[PDB]
Amino acid sequence: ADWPRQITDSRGTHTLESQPQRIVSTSVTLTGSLLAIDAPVIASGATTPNNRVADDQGFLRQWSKVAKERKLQRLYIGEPSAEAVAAQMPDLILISATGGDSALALYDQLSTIAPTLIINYDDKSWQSLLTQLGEITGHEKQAAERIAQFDKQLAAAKEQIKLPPQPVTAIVYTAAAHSANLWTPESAQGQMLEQLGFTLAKLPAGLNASQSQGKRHDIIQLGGENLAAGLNGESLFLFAGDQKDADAIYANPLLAHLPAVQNKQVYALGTETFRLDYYSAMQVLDRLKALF
Repeated sequence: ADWPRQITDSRGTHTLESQPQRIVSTSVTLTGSLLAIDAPVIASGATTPNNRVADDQGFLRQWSKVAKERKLQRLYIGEPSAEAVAAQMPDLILISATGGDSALALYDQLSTIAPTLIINYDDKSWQSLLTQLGEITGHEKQAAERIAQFDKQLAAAKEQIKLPPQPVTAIVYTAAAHSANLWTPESAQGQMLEQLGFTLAKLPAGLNASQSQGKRHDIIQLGGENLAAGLNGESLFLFAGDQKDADAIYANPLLAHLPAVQNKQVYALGTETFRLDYYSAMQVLDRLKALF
């Protein structure tokens, strides 16, 4: 049997009583890395899930886990519920540092249900994040194998394509859902792109509080008409939205006068590429390889 192990966390000092059989999280990146390192999660963050319900997508440990409770599908930030969590009788629960869903108001509710763990949202790319998962016993060697092959693929891929001289950035702006997020070098998405062969810029620290007048060091979320003169617009990447979405977005009269659009310096990360994780990279890499 396996005994308790000290696991590093965002808090300051967290430990594990025993290898948790059930894991609950809302991180898209974590959900992927979990599958890659063989360790599916009962609940994950996403949008209108359907691929998971699909046939044995390769993981047969999801049919039982989900069927064990209430075939609970993937969740999505903005669906807090103590009763719903309890019904899933989970063992390990991950809570985001900050967001729409309060952590303190759930910490007690979650702690009682099961060991409550505090982890920042998007604070470790598939690189460090994957290594953290490997920390598990009998997972290092296997991890190195997967990482080695993955690293090799990226290596050659990096020496196969080269982006023209100039800084690039990635941001998501959608009115439909009425929300937008700006990526950065610190963000997992920025780090991943950097690995592929892209340069990520750091938004100004002055406009940071241009919109969000609180605390969001983890990520920079803006929207004020201060982004026009903020982001140079040398190469803006978009999430689930191909040249089609960008073709329409160019409607924004205020942001229409964006030089990037005029020079058509806008690109997309793919449509179904809504979810961002270790797997998303492979999909993203394929898009880049086909993009050029």
